[PDB]
Amino acid sequence: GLKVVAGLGISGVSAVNFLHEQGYQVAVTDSRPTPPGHDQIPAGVKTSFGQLDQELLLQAEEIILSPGLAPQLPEIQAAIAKGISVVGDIQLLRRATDVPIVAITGSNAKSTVTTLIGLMAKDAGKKVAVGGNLGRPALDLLKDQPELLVLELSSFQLETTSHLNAEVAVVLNMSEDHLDRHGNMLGYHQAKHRIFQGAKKVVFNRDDALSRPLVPDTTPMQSFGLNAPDLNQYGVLRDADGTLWLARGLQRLIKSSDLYIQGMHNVANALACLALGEAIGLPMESMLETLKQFKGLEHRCEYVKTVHDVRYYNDSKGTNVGATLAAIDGLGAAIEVKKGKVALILGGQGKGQDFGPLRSSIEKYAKVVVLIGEDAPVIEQAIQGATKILHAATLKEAVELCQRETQAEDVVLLSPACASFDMFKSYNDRGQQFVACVNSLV
Ligand SMILES: Nc1ncnc2c1ncn2[C@@H]1O[C@H](COP(=O)(O)OP(=O)(O)O)[C@@H](O)[C@H]1O
Ligand SMILES: [Ca+2]
Ligand SMILES: [Cl-]
Ligand SMILES: [Mg+2]
Repeated sequence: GLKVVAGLGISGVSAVNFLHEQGYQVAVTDSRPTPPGHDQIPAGVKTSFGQLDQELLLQAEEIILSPGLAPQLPEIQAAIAKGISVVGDIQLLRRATDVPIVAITGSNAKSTVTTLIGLMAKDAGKKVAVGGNLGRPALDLLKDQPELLVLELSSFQLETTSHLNAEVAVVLNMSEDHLDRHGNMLGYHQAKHRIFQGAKKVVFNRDDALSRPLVPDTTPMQSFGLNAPDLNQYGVLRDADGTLWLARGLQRLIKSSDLYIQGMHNVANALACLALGEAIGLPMESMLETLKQFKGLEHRCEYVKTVHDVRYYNDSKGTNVGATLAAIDGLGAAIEVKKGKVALILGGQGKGQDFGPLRSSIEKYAKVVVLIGEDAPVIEQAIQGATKILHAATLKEAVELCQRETQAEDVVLLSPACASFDMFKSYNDRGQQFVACVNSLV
């Protein structure tokens, strides 16, 4: 019947155009007055902008809900109570193609892992299409007739997805995020674990209790973790002298020091990609060549510059406590033998997070924390006593204070554990500004 797209934006434009091409009657509604993508819709599509049209939504045979709109909205609740199907664009993609899907979610590392396994598949000779994130709408991936899809899927997208029937699926990790929408970790975990509906194979993280799914006994499962792996699992092996290798069972695969991506969380990301690749048949020799060359993504605990024998790291995309914990632990362990310590810049919009999990790593590895942003007082209350705490009113002042506090073999880390919008346009803006500050140090 009538398909009603609820919420425009990039994915909403993708859904309207896809449904129109396939010969459906499509209407669209959005609360914003003139929504992004107004100029990108075909004329003749009925549009009800300015108000989320409750009457139009109740006229629908099916509603295609933007991931930016909660199913809990009262207008959407009224439709669900009438029995109207509410799905997202990922559901449209699933119906449109039979090709194998590699499905990836998790609180952190989704884009890093999605990019890497996509590169592993491409380098191995697969006609792969990679997307699902903002700006890579999943329906547009059908255009080039790929033989394989690699989808980065958010908890919001998974909430409205059923019977994904992935060739292989993974929840990489979970930590506190997106509770403004999901309410609590219960709702959040349930949303992500929809990625396993009909999954043909499962990869899971041995070291994260919220990764392993409940699936039928016939469903093959393979795990990764940061310990010596069991037979046919992924993990780490240490030589007698301590040298760390990525490994599968008893076989050593590649030294972690031979990767460009650093820190045990990136070792785990690489191992997850090897397991995803094994599930779709990629040869190990090819996967390791891809892995050796992979540089990691911008603003993901990224090396910027060395100034006076102190290395500076941009982790502006560390927008939650779990990401920042990984950054502190990774740099702290890396410099421990040379007796270096971390000077950490923390703060911004804290989103009501529990900052307690940072205390032990700050106490172990940090010589100073410089607090910025609107939730600096709440964060200070949580980390008081763990190490020396300073305040700065601007990012530039924070970088200068960290420079003053550090000596050769220390590192300076911007890993805010917070959203950026109280002082910046985006985490990208915050990271670019950090790089500019570092480049202006003398
Ligand atoms: N396995 C991991 N566990 C925790 N934090 C991680 C992990 N991998 C990367 N991070 C950090 O998480 C943040 C987001 O990384 P990213 O790959 O962009 O994730 P996503 O696409 O899920 O947002 C960055 O601060 C990055 O350094
Ligand atoms: Ca992402
Ligand atoms: Cl942000
Ligand atoms: Mg997220």
